[PDB]
Amino acid sequence: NPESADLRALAKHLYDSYIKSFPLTKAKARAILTGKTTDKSPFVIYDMNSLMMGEDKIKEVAIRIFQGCQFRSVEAVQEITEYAKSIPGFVNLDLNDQVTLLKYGVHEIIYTMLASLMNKDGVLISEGQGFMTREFLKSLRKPFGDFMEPKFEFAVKFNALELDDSDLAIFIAVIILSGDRPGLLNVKPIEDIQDNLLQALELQLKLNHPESSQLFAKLLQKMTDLRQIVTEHVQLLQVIKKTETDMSLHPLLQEIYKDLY
Amino acid sequence: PSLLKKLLLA
Ligand SMILES: C/C(=C1/c2ccc(Cc3c(C4CC4)nc4c(Cl)cccn34)cc2COc2cc(F)ccc21)c1noc(=O)[nH]1
Repeated sequence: NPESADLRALAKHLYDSYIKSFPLTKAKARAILTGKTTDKSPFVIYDMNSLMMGEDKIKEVAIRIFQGCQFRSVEAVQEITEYAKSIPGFVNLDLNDQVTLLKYGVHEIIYTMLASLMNKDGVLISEGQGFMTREFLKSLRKPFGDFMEPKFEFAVKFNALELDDSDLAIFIAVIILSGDRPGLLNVKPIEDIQDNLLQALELQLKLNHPESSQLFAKLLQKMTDLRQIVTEHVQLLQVIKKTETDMSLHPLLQEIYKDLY
Repeated sequence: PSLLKKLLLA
């Protein structure tokens, strides 16, 4: 169709902006995860002894570990915000609608990019200098022990789709421009940008994955999977905040979490 | 006082 060339231009623009916004790309995470790097190997946290061992690079241990994730999530919100501002039309949206889209979208993007840092054995932590084993995460007291298992299963399935950074840039842009987020004031312009991003994604996958049958449909289904993951994420902070009252929360996270209560 | 707004406007 007449828009196909412009859809490749938009695809390239989002890929360039993604490289600009996200230091730790899938390509870098896979290189680290397969020792195809001249970086130093990452430290491996697999037990209580090895976590203390690696203390220098991060109450009750399970809480300290999950509280520790706040620094990475604050950096990720900043990166995602920079990326969102590069999406054509985004900065012209109602500023309150831009806040809403970031508030309801960031965790879905964090779990998406986390899949890039995961294999069936464990997850890259501390900007890629640490590897924390699935097994070690499985061993934390309930409910923490059960929490990451379904995240690892999502990742293995997501990673089996063999998406690259070019694919992911457009996928993430589609998720940001979700017109069904609670409290959006003007949904039409958001769905108009999303519709064009979906056309750009559909064409990206057809050209970049020509033998990957229904890859577009499978990717839309992953966006559904990511919303369930975020519901479970929020349900855990909710459960622990019933017993642990004095818990620290970075102001920026306080804003993202407000009203999900 | 929105921290997301401050990030959005920078
Ligand atoms: C405040 C908080 C979490 C927090 C921190 C991490 C996680 C799950 C998680 C992630 C997600 C991609 C953010 N990534 C990891 C890793 Cl790499 C290891 C262990 C757990 N992880 C979930 C949660 C939600 O539940 C909590 C429960 C607590 F008792 C204490 C803290 C938390 C948080 N940190 O970053 C967030 O986005 N939320």
